[PDB]
Amino acid sequence: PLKTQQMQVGGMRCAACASSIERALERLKGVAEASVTVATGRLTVTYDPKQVSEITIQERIAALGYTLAEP
Repeated sequence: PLKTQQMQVGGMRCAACASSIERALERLKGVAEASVTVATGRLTVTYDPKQVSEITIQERIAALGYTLAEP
């Protein structure tokens, strides 16, 4: 099984910087779909909640210079 999830992200907005997050998508294990919004600065991702977790989007935001919020 695999399901959608969406999050706020500190500092991805207003620039092409979202491409440093979304280019890596197609290299990850445990995903199938995702979509940035630069206008507002948010993200949606589809992943397998048993092969992976929010950890398949957390490190890819935290090491890229930003912070994840999934409340």
